[PDB]
Amino acid sequence: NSSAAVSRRIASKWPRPVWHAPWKMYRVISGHLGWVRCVAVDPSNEWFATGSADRTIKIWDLASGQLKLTLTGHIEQVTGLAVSSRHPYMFSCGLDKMVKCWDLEQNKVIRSYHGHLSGVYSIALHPNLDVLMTGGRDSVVRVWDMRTKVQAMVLSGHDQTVCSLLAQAPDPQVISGSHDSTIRLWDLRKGKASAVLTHHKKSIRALAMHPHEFAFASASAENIKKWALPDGDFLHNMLSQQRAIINSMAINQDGVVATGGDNGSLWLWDWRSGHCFQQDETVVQPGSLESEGALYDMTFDMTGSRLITAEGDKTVKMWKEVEDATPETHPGLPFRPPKDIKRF
RNA sequence: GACGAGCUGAACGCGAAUAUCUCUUUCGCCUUUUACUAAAGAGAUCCGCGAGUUUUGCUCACGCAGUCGCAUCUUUUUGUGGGGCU
Repeated sequence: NSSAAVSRRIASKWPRPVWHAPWKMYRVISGHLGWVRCVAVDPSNEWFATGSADRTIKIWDLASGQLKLTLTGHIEQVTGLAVSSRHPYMFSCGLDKMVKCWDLEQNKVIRSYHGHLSGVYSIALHPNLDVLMTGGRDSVVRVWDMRTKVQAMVLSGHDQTVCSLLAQAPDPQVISGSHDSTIRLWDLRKGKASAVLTHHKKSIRALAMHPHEFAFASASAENIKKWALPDGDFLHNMLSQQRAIINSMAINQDGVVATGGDNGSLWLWDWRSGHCFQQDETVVQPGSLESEGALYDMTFDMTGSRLITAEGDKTVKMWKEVEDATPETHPGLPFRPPKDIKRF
């Protein structure tokens, strides 16, 4: 219609925020010797893996936070981690240009996916095919046969580092976000972008799918946008700006969107209304700089009740819902609908 | 109530012969990398191999044919007969 017309529609009909209980940080785990950069939860929900700048992958007990195992095989930072839901496999990528399949029955690297020309930044397992997708500084999403280690496909078109990656079973089966400020939705059968989304002004460092809805969120240093699938229809911006580079985004089944800032902020938003009900800043562990405070990864556990964050003060932090909270004792940041008339 | 030697196909399967490679680690050579050592594992490959009908190539061969739609003395096929009562 217009920006004015749509702004009046928006003042009338914006979905109100669903009340979400606040989250509190209940656990710091020290022990990585570099920035914790990636997290991944195992589908059983009993351990998580964190990769680091100290080049290791640590396996942690999800309920005690206990170091179960350290895995060394990367030469540089571990930048991405993906635990398979269908295979007893963990996948890691790293700044060493290397993608590794870890056999979790051996605790050993059994396959290596060779071919990234620069450091690898993002990883994604196809949820239904035995295929993995990695993006890196060579601006390219490399699509790998899990079994034969073969590079089945190269998704070309981005211009800078592919920083975020999504994989789903419906079309578009790969979503990438890049430092070139675009999101490509890919047709995995054709090897071609099915859509290029140019609404972001900064680089898209975080993508997240909605667990249940056909929609994803992308996050920049400037906005978190929400997009409808298959075609990547812009739904909306979050109703506030985390004034931070967002490194990580996780979405819950309750629709809690967690976004984690390069400055160590953690904002919790209502998916579906776009409204942030919580805003936190990290505390950095003793010794750290407060410059060294970013929030590089976050995942929810499989139930959605825990959020594990991988931080630049080299900690894993764990957050649980203060779910003994009720919309009366704990509403959080309160909502004013987007009443403005603005230009879009 | 009944008949193969040799080749390529079979699609399924590893008597006693065993070499190479890859990966993840440790160990030893030790300036580095190859090229190596010897331990732990996890994976491949090579060179070969057995049976089923597929026949190609016999240079062998066939049909009143080997087989068809237990044979009289006490224990078995040489029965103990005949009558008649409720």
